[PDB]
Amino acid sequence: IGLVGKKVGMTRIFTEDGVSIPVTVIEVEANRVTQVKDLANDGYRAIQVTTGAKKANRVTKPEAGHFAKAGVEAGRGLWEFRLAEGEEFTVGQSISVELFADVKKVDVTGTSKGKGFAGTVKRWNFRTQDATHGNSLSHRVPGSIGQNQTPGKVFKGKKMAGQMGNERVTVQSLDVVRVDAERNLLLVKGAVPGATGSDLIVKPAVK
Amino acid sequence: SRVAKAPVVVPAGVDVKINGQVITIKGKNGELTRTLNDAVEVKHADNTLTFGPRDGYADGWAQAGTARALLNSMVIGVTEGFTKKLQLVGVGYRAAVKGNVINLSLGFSHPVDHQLPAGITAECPTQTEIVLKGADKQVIGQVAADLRAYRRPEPYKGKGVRYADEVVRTKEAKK
Amino acid sequence: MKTFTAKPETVKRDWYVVDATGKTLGRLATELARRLRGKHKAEYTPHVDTGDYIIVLNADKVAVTGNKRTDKVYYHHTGHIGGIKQATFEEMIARRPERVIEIAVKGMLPKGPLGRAMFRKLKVYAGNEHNHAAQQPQVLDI
Amino acid sequence: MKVRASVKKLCRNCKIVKRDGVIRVICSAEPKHKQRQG
RNA sequence: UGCUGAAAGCAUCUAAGCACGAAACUUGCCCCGAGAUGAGUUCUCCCUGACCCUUUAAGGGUCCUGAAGGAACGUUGAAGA
RNA sequence: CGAUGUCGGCUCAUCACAUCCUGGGGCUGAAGUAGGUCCCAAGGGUAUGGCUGUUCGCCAUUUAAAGUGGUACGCGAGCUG
RNA sequence: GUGAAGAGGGAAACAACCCAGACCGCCAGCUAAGGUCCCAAAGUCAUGGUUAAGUGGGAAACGAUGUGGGAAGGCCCAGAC
Ligand SMILES: [Mg+2]
Ligand SMILES: [Mg+2]
Ligand SMILES: [Mg+2]
Ligand SMILES: [Mg+2]
Ligand SMILES: [Mg+2]
Ligand SMILES: [Mg+2]
Ligand SMILES: [Mg+2]
Ligand SMILES: [Mg+2]
Ligand SMILES: [Mg+2]
Ligand SMILES: [Mg+2]
Ligand SMILES: [Mg+2]
Ligand SMILES: [Mg+2]
Ligand SMILES: [Mg+2]
Ligand SMILES: [Mg+2]
Ligand SMILES: [Mg+2]
Ligand SMILES: [Mg+2]
Ligand SMILES: [Mg+2]
Ligand SMILES: [Mg+2]
Ligand SMILES: [Mg+2]
Ligand SMILES: [Mg+2]
Ligand SMILES: [Mg+2]
Ligand SMILES: [Mg+2]
Ligand SMILES: [Mg+2]
Ligand SMILES: [Mg+2]
Ligand SMILES: [Mg+2]
Ligand SMILES: [Mg+2]
Ligand SMILES: [Mg+2]
Ligand SMILES: [Mg+2]
Ligand SMILES: [Mg+2]
Ligand SMILES: [Mg+2]
Ligand SMILES: [Mg+2]
Ligand SMILES: [Mg+2]
Ligand SMILES: [Mg+2]
Ligand SMILES: [Mg+2]
Ligand SMILES: [Mg+2]
Ligand SMILES: [Mg+2]
Ligand SMILES: [Mg+2]
Ligand SMILES: [Zn+2]
Repeated sequence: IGLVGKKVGMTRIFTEDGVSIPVTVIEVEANRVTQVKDLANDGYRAIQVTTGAKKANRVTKPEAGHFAKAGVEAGRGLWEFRLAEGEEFTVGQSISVELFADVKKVDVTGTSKGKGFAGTVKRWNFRTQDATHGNSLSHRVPGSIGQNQTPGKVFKGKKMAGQMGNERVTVQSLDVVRVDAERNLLLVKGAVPGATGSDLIVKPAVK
Repeated sequence: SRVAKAPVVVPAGVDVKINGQVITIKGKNGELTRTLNDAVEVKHADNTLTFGPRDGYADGWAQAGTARALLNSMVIGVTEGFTKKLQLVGVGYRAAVKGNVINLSLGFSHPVDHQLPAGITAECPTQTEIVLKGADKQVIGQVAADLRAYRRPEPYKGKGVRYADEVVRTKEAKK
Repeated sequence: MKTFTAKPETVKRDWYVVDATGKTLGRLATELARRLRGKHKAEYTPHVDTGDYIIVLNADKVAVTGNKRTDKVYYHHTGHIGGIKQATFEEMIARRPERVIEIAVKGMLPKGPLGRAMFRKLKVYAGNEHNHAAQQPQVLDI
Repeated sequence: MKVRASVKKLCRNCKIVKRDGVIRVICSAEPKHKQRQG
């Protein structure tokens, strides 16, 4: 199972070799467990985690009653992680950051930075026509989106302009560089999704 | 029909139990089992398993012949056991057994270590030869075909896991 | 005199259970479609579903003759450009084993609103245990 | 294997047999002789 | 490609049975996804008052009540036409 | 014909298998390497420039390969002309 | 001959192909072409076969111990393959 961190910022790690590593600093607080789901009660084996601390006058009464019956402090959200067979988590447990005291690669999932109503050249990496040589009102438009009269329909999944990003995307197998048990940090290498202040689900790797 | 007409003479020391359309057979070399076809009547004629078709079908005599030859091979396996031989002609092509793996060595940079199934035992006296004993003729022919399939014998030098019961033909490496 | 036309407020419905551990798929599905349209009922009308609820328990051991368990194929188009997905009988069984009977009767039944209502009255199960024993269903040799 | 559309015995050792619905010529001696009606 | 094997005493990769086999197909990896009208599952929270009427019904009207929450407004955002 | 805009280039492509590579094989007048030919297979991939209006070509130089076709010889209510 | 100048029923759809010539009304019966498991009115009708290919439900030269039927045969109970 994974952790729910908050991407603080990117920086370097130097080694004694002299190499430079692009290191992302995922802070990971003590993830509380709120509700453990098994087969006979619910339908699968999976736990529910939460982090942070919301305002008392902002958590509503369903959420607050859920957390208070769960027996933990009022968090800031909910996430749900499947349980590979061989994990029996108690409902009062608090998953620390030392879960990654043995892994080398993690898979990091987060909301990518939404870039607006990005066109085709920005979104699907099209090309352009010429900027001179006669070209008129067609410097960056899509172009031909079909055939003549057969199909007589733009085929579904045609690549067009729309909203780029602001979607859950996942990078696979980034190497963990450090686990700071004191500052509550997980230092990975690379370029995780999300901006500063995004919430990233960090899982141990599959591939 | 024609092989299905003269039935099998089961000797002493080898029990048989007709479990409906299943037949089981027991003895000194281990037991075998065969689910017979659902168009074939077998019967135990007190020293001899006689054969015929159950009618309502036109696939009678072919299936009854198969049932007779299968029970013959089952009786021969349980009372004597078959004993096949493969060999490894080439340059240093060498085998060994370790209980139930055949640690081959056939010029393959990964080691070919085939795991033999249950009712099969092996012995490699000469280190270019394998002799393996068994009760079920189908599975010992299967394991022998697996070892020959690891290195099919070429037509240029006769190397590879050549059958000791089937010689091959070798084309001349001409020019 | 305009003859009888069964009003859907006053017509009554029964509950049937069909065993399917080796019935032939086409013949079984035809008889399900006949009792589902309601043509075993003498108050029959076209525009009113006078059908009967049918629970087909053990809907994966439906036996098909021929070589159809490896040769009969099923096609459905996704909706995209290249998307013509296609699964054989045993592979459709291994994916979702009630879709076979549901596709068979969804081919035989009428089409449109009343055909989809008559199909809504047909709920099938891949096991020997249903959960509609509170309805008092009766077994039917079909 | 020559995948002819008319298989035809070419010696005495060749045997015409039927796998899978197609016809084949299988030979014991010459692997040029092996054919299949396809 | 085979192993065993008969119709066809032999033979035979096949009609009974079984094993191997590809970037192809189903999966495995990522994403959408209960408007999936077949509208699913689990958890949490909140509402525990009166009458009046005729056609008695899953009916209408009146007095008190207005919860959970949502919506609106404002300061806005690495969210955005 | 009270009109469906007709070659080529750009930009988008999508499909078929009679496959150019990659995958699996059988035969070889296959020692190895490189091959020849045939069978299964369409998941991905499939060149930059010189000259011409070109498709095509010839040429220079790479590449694992520089596929063959349809789609109004795709595509001008998208673009040169 | 039919359409043109002709409706209806069949061939899924389908001027000319098959049955057929609409004066009007009827919640009456018989029937032709074609059909009778379900969509879709009517035989999961009876009798005896043939097919294992989804042939039926697109197709040739040519090839094949697929399978059924007939008739002629040439070796064979002094021993046939
Ligand atoms: Mg933005
Ligand atoms: Mg450009
Ligand atoms: Mg202009
Ligand atoms: Mg401009
Ligand atoms: Mg156009
Ligand atoms: Mg259309
Ligand atoms: Mg095959
Ligand atoms: Mg061919
Ligand atoms: Mg054999
Ligand atoms: Mg034999
Ligand atoms: Mg297999
Ligand atoms: Mg690959
Ligand atoms: Mg694949
Ligand atoms: Mg014109
Ligand atoms: Mg006009
Ligand atoms: Mg092909
Ligand atoms: Mg070759
Ligand atoms: Mg294609
Ligand atoms: Mg495809
Ligand atoms: Mg073209
Ligand atoms: Mg053309
Ligand atoms: Mg064109
Ligand atoms: Mg022309
Ligand atoms: Mg043009
Ligand atoms: Mg246009
Ligand atoms: Mg000009
Ligand atoms: Mg007419
Ligand atoms: Mg008509
Ligand atoms: Mg027609
Ligand atoms: Mg019609
Ligand atoms: Mg008249
Ligand atoms: Mg008639
Ligand atoms: Mg209809
Ligand atoms: Mg009917
Ligand atoms: Mg009948
Ligand atoms: Mg033909
Ligand atoms: Mg003889
Ligand atoms: Zn030959």
